[PDB]
Parts: sequence; C-alpha cells; structure tokens
Amino acid sequence: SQQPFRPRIKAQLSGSGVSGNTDFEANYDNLEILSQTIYPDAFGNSLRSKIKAY
Amino acid sequence: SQQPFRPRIKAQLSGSGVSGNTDFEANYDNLEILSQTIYPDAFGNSLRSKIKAY
Repeated sequence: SQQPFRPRIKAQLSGSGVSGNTDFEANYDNLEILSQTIYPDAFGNSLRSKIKAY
Repeated sequence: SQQPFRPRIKAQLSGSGVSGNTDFEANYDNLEILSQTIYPDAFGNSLRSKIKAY
C-alpha cells in the first residue's frame, strides 16, 4: 500500500534479576521495543523530444 | 445455614394454684421462657513459603 512502514526490533534484556529467595517483583525487567518509520519519496525525470520531422 | 443461632430454655412453674372447687382462672400460672443468641466469628492463619527450588 506504500503507506509509511514501521519495523520494530526487540531490545536485548539486561539488568540484574533477583537473588535467592527474593520476589520476582523486587526487580522487574522491561521488555523494550524500538521502531523506525520509513516514509516514501517520489522522484522522476523526463525527456522532451524535438519536432517529429527532425 | 450458619446464621446467628438462638437457643431457649423453659423455666419452672412456681405459683400456688387453686385449692377447693375454686377454678383455674382464680390463679393462672406463667410459663416463663428464656433465650440466648450466639453470633459467629471468623479467624484464620497462614504460612507463606520460600522459592520452590529452596
């Protein structure tokens, strides 16, 4: 559809978790999603011919 | 149905009745009845574990 496209990547998961008998809720991790927006451009060229006879 | 319960007891007659051919209405006796109401109450305890691997 040549609409502006948007690709997404999943960032790698980092950050220290939880040690020992500690609740998962003491250090949540963040699922991080990055994106890009690709917009189209229009471009062109043209040749103008001379009189048919020539 | 664990609704607040009500037990009842019947007391003892203590009136002097009628003696000769005197009739019952001359001294009526009183059937006296007593009661108590028992309400419920909720209590409880709990234990929270460690991590399953521990």
